[PDB]
Amino acid sequence: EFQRKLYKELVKNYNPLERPVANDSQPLTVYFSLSLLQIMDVDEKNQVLTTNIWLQMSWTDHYLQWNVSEYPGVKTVRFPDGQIWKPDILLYNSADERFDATFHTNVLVNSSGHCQYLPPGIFKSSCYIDVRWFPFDVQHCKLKFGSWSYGGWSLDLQMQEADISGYIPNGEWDLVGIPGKRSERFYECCKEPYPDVTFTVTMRRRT
Amino acid sequence: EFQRKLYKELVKNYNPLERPVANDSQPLTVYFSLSLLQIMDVDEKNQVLTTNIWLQMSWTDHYLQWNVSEYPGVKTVRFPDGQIWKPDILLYNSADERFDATFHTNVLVNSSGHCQYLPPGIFKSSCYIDVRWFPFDVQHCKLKFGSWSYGGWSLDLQMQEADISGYIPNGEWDLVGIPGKRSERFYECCKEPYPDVTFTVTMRRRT
Amino acid sequence: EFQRKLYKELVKNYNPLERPVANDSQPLTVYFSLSLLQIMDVDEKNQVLTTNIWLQMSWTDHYLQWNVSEYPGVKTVRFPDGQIWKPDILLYNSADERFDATFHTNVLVNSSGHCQYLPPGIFKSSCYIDVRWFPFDVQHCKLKFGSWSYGGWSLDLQMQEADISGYIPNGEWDLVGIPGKRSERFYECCKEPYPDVTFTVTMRRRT
Amino acid sequence: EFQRKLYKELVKNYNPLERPVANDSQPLTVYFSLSLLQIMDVDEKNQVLTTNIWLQMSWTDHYLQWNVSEYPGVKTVRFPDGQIWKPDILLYNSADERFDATFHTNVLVNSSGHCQYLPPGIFKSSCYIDVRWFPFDVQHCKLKFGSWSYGGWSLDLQMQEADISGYIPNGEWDLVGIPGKRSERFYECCKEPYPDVTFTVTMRRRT
Amino acid sequence: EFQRKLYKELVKNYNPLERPVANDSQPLTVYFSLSLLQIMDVDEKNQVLTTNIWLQMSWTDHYLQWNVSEYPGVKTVRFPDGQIWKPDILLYNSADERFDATFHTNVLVNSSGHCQYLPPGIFKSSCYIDVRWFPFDVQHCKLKFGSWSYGGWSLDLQMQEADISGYIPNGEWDLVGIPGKRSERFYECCKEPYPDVTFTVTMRRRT
Amino acid sequence: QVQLVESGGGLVQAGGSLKLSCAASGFTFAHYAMVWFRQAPGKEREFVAGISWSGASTYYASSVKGRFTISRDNAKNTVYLQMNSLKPEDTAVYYVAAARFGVGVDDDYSYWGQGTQVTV
Amino acid sequence: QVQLVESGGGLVQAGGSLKLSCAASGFTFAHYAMVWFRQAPGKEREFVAGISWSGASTYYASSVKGRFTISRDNAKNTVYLQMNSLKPEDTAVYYVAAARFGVGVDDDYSYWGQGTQVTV
Amino acid sequence: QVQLVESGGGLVQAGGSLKLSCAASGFTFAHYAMVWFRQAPGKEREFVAGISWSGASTYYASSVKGRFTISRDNAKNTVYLQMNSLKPEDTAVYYVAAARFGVGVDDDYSYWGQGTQVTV
Amino acid sequence: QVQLVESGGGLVQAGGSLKLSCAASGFTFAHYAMVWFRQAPGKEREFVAGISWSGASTYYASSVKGRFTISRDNAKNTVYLQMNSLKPEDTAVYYVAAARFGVGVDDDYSYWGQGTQVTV
Amino acid sequence: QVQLVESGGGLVQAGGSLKLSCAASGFTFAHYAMVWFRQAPGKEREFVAGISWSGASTYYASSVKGRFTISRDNAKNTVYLQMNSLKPEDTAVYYVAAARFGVGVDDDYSYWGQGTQVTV
Ligand SMILES: *[C@@H]1O[C@H](CO)[C@@H](O[C@@H]2O[C@H](CO)[C@@H](O)[C@H](O)[C@H]2NC(C)=O)[C@H](O)[C@H]1NC(C)=O
Ligand SMILES: *[C@@H]1O[C@H](CO)[C@@H](O[C@@H]2O[C@H](CO)[C@@H](O)[C@H](O)[C@H]2NC(C)=O)[C@H](O)[C@H]1NC(C)=O
Ligand SMILES: *[C@@H]1O[C@H](CO)[C@@H](O[C@@H]2O[C@H](CO)[C@@H](O)[C@H](O)[C@H]2NC(C)=O)[C@H](O)[C@H]1NC(C)=O
Ligand SMILES: *[C@@H]1O[C@H](CO)[C@@H](O[C@@H]2O[C@H](CO)[C@@H](O)[C@H](O)[C@H]2NC(C)=O)[C@H](O)[C@H]1NC(C)=O
Ligand SMILES: *[C@@H]1O[C@H](CO)[C@@H](O[C@@H]2O[C@H](CO)[C@@H](O)[C@H](O)[C@H]2NC(C)=O)[C@H](O)[C@H]1NC(C)=O
Ligand SMILES: *[C@@H]1O[C@H](CO)[C@@H](O)[C@H](O)[C@H]1NC(C)=O
Ligand SMILES: *[C@@H]1O[C@H](CO)[C@@H](O)[C@H](O)[C@H]1NC(C)=O
Ligand SMILES: *[C@@H]1O[C@H](CO)[C@@H](O)[C@H](O)[C@H]1NC(C)=O
Ligand SMILES: *[C@@H]1O[C@H](CO)[C@@H](O)[C@H](O)[C@H]1NC(C)=O
Ligand SMILES: *[C@@H]1O[C@H](CO)[C@@H](O)[C@H](O)[C@H]1NC(C)=O
Ligand SMILES: *[C@@H]1O[C@H](CO)[C@@H](O)[C@H](O)[C@H]1NC(C)=O
Ligand SMILES: *[C@@H]1O[C@H](CO)[C@@H](O)[C@H](O)[C@H]1NC(C)=O
Ligand SMILES: *[C@@H]1O[C@H](CO)[C@@H](O)[C@H](O)[C@H]1NC(C)=O
Ligand SMILES: *[C@@H]1O[C@H](CO)[C@@H](O)[C@H](O)[C@H]1NC(C)=O
Ligand SMILES: *[C@@H]1O[C@H](CO)[C@@H](O)[C@H](O)[C@H]1NC(C)=O
Repeated sequence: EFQRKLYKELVKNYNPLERPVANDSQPLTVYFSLSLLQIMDVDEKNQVLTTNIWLQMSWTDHYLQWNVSEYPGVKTVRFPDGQIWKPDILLYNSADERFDATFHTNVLVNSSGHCQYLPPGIFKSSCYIDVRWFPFDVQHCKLKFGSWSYGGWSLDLQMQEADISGYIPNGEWDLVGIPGKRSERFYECCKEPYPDVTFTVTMRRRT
Repeated sequence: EFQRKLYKELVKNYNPLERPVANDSQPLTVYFSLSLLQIMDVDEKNQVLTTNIWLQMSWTDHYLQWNVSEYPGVKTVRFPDGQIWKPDILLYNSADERFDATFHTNVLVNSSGHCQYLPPGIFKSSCYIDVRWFPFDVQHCKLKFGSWSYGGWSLDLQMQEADISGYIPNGEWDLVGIPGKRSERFYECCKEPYPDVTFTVTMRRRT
Repeated sequence: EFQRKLYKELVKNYNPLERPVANDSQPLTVYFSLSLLQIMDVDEKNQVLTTNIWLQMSWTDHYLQWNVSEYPGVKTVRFPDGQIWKPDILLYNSADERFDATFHTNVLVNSSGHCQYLPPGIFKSSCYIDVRWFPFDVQHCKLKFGSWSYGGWSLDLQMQEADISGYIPNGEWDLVGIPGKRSERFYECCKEPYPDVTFTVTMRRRT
Repeated sequence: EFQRKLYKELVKNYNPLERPVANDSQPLTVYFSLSLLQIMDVDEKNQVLTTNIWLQMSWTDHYLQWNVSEYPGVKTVRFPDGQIWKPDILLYNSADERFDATFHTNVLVNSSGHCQYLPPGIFKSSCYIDVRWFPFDVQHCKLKFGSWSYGGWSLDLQMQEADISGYIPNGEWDLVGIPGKRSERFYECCKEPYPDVTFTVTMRRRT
Repeated sequence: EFQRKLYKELVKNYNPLERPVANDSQPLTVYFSLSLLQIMDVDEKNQVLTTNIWLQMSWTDHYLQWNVSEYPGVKTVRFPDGQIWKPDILLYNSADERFDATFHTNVLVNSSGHCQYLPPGIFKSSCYIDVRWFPFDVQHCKLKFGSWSYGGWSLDLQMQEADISGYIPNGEWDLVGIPGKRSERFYECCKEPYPDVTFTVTMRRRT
Repeated sequence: QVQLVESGGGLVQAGGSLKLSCAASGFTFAHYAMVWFRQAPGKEREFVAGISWSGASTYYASSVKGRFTISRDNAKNTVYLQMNSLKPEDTAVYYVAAARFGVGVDDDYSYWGQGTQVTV
Repeated sequence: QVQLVESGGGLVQAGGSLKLSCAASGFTFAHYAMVWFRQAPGKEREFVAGISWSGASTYYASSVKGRFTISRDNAKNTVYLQMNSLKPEDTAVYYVAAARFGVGVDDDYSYWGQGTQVTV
Repeated sequence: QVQLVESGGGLVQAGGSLKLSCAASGFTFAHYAMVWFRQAPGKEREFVAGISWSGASTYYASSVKGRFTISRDNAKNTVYLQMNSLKPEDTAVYYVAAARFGVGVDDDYSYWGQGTQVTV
Repeated sequence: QVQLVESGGGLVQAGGSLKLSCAASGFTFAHYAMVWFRQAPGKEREFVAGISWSGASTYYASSVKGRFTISRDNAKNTVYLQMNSLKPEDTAVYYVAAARFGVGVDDDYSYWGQGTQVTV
Repeated sequence: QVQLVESGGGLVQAGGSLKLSCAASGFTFAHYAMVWFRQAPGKEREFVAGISWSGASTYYASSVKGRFTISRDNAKNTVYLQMNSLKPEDTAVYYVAAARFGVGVDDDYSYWGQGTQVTV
């Protein structure tokens, strides 16, 4: 059938190791945004923050385009981990023993090649805990995400506002907010930018 | 022998990535129902519910049909994980560090192509704990299951009543019940339904 | 050499997914027996029993027969997990987060095709704990084993008496015994038996 | 180059499942010795001993020989787990949930085919704890190692004295010693020996 | 495209098991340096140090060179674990149950074949804890890194100063420093050096 | 008793018409995509026509599209190749292959027929 | 000393009968599915007949079904091909292949015979 | 209805010029690298020319570089092979292969054309 | 400098005897199973004889067993094929293949010889 | 623009000498092992000579060792085959293959040349 034909054809000449760009001299734009579900633990002895987060990475695979007319009924396609290229966006300041709490789900691609990736995870992040206004302390825990091996001009990481629509309130900490900021950091050797997205969760101790 | 012939033939042209539907423009009906075995833990600080659950997903693989007369003695077949298509039904509000507590068992297919999947698991789910009627509190913990990447018109998720015939009573919580409800949620971009099944376990604190 | 020839030949036409029976209309007899090594933990809040158990499953692979004269010096052969068919015997009432505490060792096959499988494991099983004769209570913890997807007429599960020759006494519980019983359970749709083996460990609280 | 040629040639006709012996009717000699690094935990409620141990298994692969003159500069070769045959030496009385705490490192083979295997591990072993001379008790914890599926006449397990040169003293237990003993155990059916090596760590409680 | 061509060509004749040296009789120089992020735990009963460390290993793959002019826009390439040769640099005195806390990230190679490897990890290392100046004790915890199977003349391990620019201060221990030292150890059988790099973290108890 | 029997071959002049018919037995005809291959005497086999298992997709070789028409009848377990305006290079043994639930172009075939010789 | 010796070939006229017999030695005959392949002089090998290791399944090529009959005798370690009404295209060297516990159609063969020439 | 129709073949003398043109249909032409293969009568197929899917990379066989020029026109879905100074060994059926987003030299082709005979 | 030099070929009458000898160099002869293949002029290569690396297992083709005898001498690094009662179909170029620690029948060969022509 | 141009072929008498030379372009010559293959008219390709990418390992076929000498010059990107005492079976088209960092005997080749005909 048409889905079988499309699945056979889409992997004809496909290397998961290669960035899915038409031109190799321009970056692939990857839109990143997290969804906070609940703050599970705020460890104060070991400066670690444990949260439930659904990542959302959207990019464009130039190699996963097809004609809906030529493939009637098949307007979307799913690819497991390791069969297509995915951004190596990781939490830099992660204190998890495996360092990658994401559950690798399938990547969803539609007819234009737009790939959506929604990894859920229980993220343990390094957060300096300041306890000197103990009964009324406000803490800014930074969740710093970026490509491990790609820099600018190859993987252009763009930011989208995090949504707290599915947030579950905590019995000890009140979520003042979670604003995100995109920053660019530079080596001395090259003028190559290195983008990153930091979501700074602001919490207040509940009294 | 006939079982060897059938196993060789069933995977002649088979892509596990493809939805096993005869027509790609109509959904595959997947019947979902859980079996509660015991409520192991109700964590109140971290709003997490730990339960023993046997999932049951039944669908129809159009590609796994055969003639019992042509294959005498072989009226059933088993396929491990990763060799045939399986629904991506996951617990959305799961607080497990791996996010998928299911143990991937073999899928059982009979002569008409009907596939049965029974994953056991120790599910850690996010449940808001209300403690204000503490000595006589009744809590409604929701177990929300759905396809991670398939929506309506592709994977029609239908509900079957959960059975508590194998339930093991808990020493702290009394199982008032576990009714299930099928809901449909809609995006703004499309009229595409997204089904889900929520089993709301109702528990009473034992005094 | 002869071992190399035998290993190359034994996997000529072999499907691990297929039941190793000469005739597909009669069951394969699998002999099951456990060996208790020590009772590690008896959890009373979470009704879970933790024990060290060496399973022993013996069956006959019709496809792994060879001539000792034609293969001098090679009277036995080892196959890792996933290369030959193994019974899907699991602990039904297991409370382990992975649900399968067995360590998949190699299967040993001799010249007649007799396969021996000895998985060690630290089994966490669901056991209702009755505490009303607390200082002198005797508890019957059931370890229920069976094929996950095979029933009768396909996988005839037979029982052998468990041995406690390697048992290590516990400092809190005295092993009164561990008798096994083979039971058959029936669906309403078919007259197909479903065998299972329940080993009921009987323990007394040590005073 | 010569290393590339040697790596390509060494796996020409190689089955990891086959014992690397020139003659199949005589055993392969495997020399076993452990290195104690530190005693991490002595659990008294659950009769379990936790230690840091580096195993050392040395054997001879008849199939991994080459000419140093024909391969200049290449006098050694490394093979990962699963690509060449390794002895199935396991700790019989292990109380670890995975039952195999060894980290599978690469096997080192030199020009004569001599294979060295050094798996590090944090071994949890079953040890009966006798507490009746509590302030001055000396305990003999046995670490019993043997081939899981090979017996005598196939895998001749020989013992080498354990070294405590890298031992880290414990703050609660004093290492009186760790002598090893090679024992042979016999079935009733056959006269086939089954060798094993037991290292009996002798510890004294520190007062 | 050019990236696709380069990825196809780079693995034409490539064995990950082979040391990427032009001449097999001279060593490959591997530069090693760690980055301390935070000291998470100093266990005193079990003499174990838990730290967050980003390793950095740099070497030269002679087989991963290409012409930037012949491959416009492709000046860098990423290879996952298991597809190209990587140094087997491990923490010798590691007390982790898996013995390897590194998260295997992609290796980055540029046009000259220079390979960079940055494994993050939560390292549990064996450190003798001296408690006799308890309120004012300074402790020297050694992190000993080396090639598990390669020695000198094959893998020349060189040291680079560790950086503490990303260090997160601990609430109980003050990082006096972390100097590194490269040592060479010799067997009696051969004059073959065995290099290792020991980073001795110096910490003071905070009062 | 899986069998694919082809019939309708023979001698034709150029610009003629021939209706090749292949009958299938021993297997579920509706579950298999049915394709036509040809073998010219001293050359290799090549795809001519193919119909999907559902019959909703027909694929023809570029050398033959417009002239040949593949069809299937599941009631009679038959595959038809209606050839119009044959040409001298349309001279070969035509035989039918069956692929389990195949798309109709690139598939792993399970059953092969004997074949009928047609000459132009 | 695995050996498959074929016999019974020779010259026959059209519409004749020939009983080809292959004797096996050096291996367990009852554990192997035994099939007949043919090699025409300037063509490729092709399947003619096949019997399962248990002898309960016989598979014939569409070009030969009804005319050829494969059988096996485990007591004498023999495979028989009884051919009736031979035809000019039934002219080839016929040789026997053995597959370990094979089904009889699609199998990985381990032992091959020499072959006997039959001409029609 | 994937189709690759070649045209422009025929008889030429040595040191001549021929413009072969292949029209594509049924698939996204701009998404496929388009290459030219040749089949001499009693030899095997061999690569002659190839253009990448983006059209920014052209690869020619060593036997033909400088004389043949591959080009593509995505507006008309056409692949052109401009041959100058043909030579007696440039006598074969030339046919076009398409590879999904191929580089242009080593690719897994999906669609094949019929071919045009050129003789020198 | 791996080399396998065959010698002893030539012209023989039917029912004769020939001792083919192959000398090996450049590799450990005792570590390799040494087999004899033949190439008839217009057919494919086929196995004739084979000896294991240890020399304790000899495997002959069914067409040649009883007449041909393979042997090896590790001291001289030589493989011998003693052929008795040759027959017209024993006319081919005989060449020797070496497989690392091979069993002697089904192995992945590493080194190939040139070959000597024998005619009956 | 990867190109391997062979030259130096032609007609020679038996017991002669010929220096075949292949020039490489479009790729790093020092990174590739360069080998010589031959194609006799009605036979298959076979290895003749090979030099490693570093030039420190030369491998010759048993039929040609002692007579042929492979060499490489990285400054001129050239591979030389010096043939002495040619023989009638040394009549074929000789063409050069390149393998990325290949050993020189068993490698996956990336680039192939056109070839020069030599006749003895
Ligand atoms: C496939 O998905 C893409 C992305 O969702 C749709 O294209 C537009 O993409 C931009 C961002 O890349 C969005 O802001 C637009 O809202 C998208 N347009 C929509 C949703 O109409 C595209 O439409 C989707 N469908 C097809 C057939 O390509
Ligand atoms: C194979 O399994 C199916 C499903 O269990 C059986 O078909 C019916 O399926 C519906 C739901 O899809 C059930 O409600 C019916 O009870 C099933 N009929 C039965 C159980 O008789 C089917 O009968 C089974 N057997 C075969 C040979 O197809
Ligand atoms: C191979 O193993 C089998 C099973 O252990 C042996 O056959 C008999 O099997 C039955 C149960 O299936 C046992 O009760 C008998 O004790 C076994 N006979 C023995 C151990 O002599 C068989 O003998 C073993 N050896 C061979 C060569 O087949
Ligand atoms: C390769 O390793 C082996 C084993 O280490 C060396 O051979 C001897 O092996 C015995 C035990 O099998 C040791 O007791 C000897 O000390 C070893 N001889 C030595 C170390 O000289 C062998 O020498 C090593 N080298 C080669 C080229 O084979
Ligand atoms: C590729 O990376 C290497 C290594 O970073 C660069 O080569 C030099 O390598 C040495 C150490 O091996 C460094 O100390 C130098 O700073 C590097 N030179 C630089 C960074 O200019 C090389 O330049 C990089 N780029 C290319 C095209 O090879
Ligand atoms: C790719 O981008 C470069 C620079 O932006 C440009 O010069 C080139 O024409 C583009 N297209 C290619 C290389 O096909
Ligand atoms: C393929 O897509 C193009 C435009 O996207 C459209 O014109 C064409 O009709 C489609 N193919 C078919 C077979 O309809
Ligand atoms: C599939 O479904 C569509 C819409 O329901 C229908 O038009 C079509 O005929 C069906 N069958 C096919 C595409 O073979
Ligand atoms: C296959 O099934 C059909 C109907 O399901 C039946 O009529 C036929 O007899 C079966 N095949 C055989 C060989 O019996
Ligand atoms: C298999 O068993 C069935 C029923 O017991 C019997 O009829 C048949 O003859 C047996 N043998 C076969 C199918 O080869
Ligand atoms: C194979 O086994 C049979 C009986 O089991 C025996 O008679 C025969 O001798 C054996 N084969 C050989 C070569 O000895
Ligand atoms: C192997 O050992 C057996 C018994 O020790 C002996 O009879 C035989 O000759 C040895 N060599 C072989 C089988 O090649
Ligand atoms: C191979 O080893 C043997 C002895 O081990 C030696 O005589 C010979 O010279 C070596 N090969 C080469 C090419 O040097
Ligand atoms: C490799 O190094 C050795 C020793 O330094 C030298 O003799 C040799 O020429 C070098 N090159 C090779 C082996 O190609
Ligand atoms: C390849 O690199 C060399 C030097 O590194 C350069 O001269 C040459 O121009 C490059 N190739 C191309 C096609 O530019």
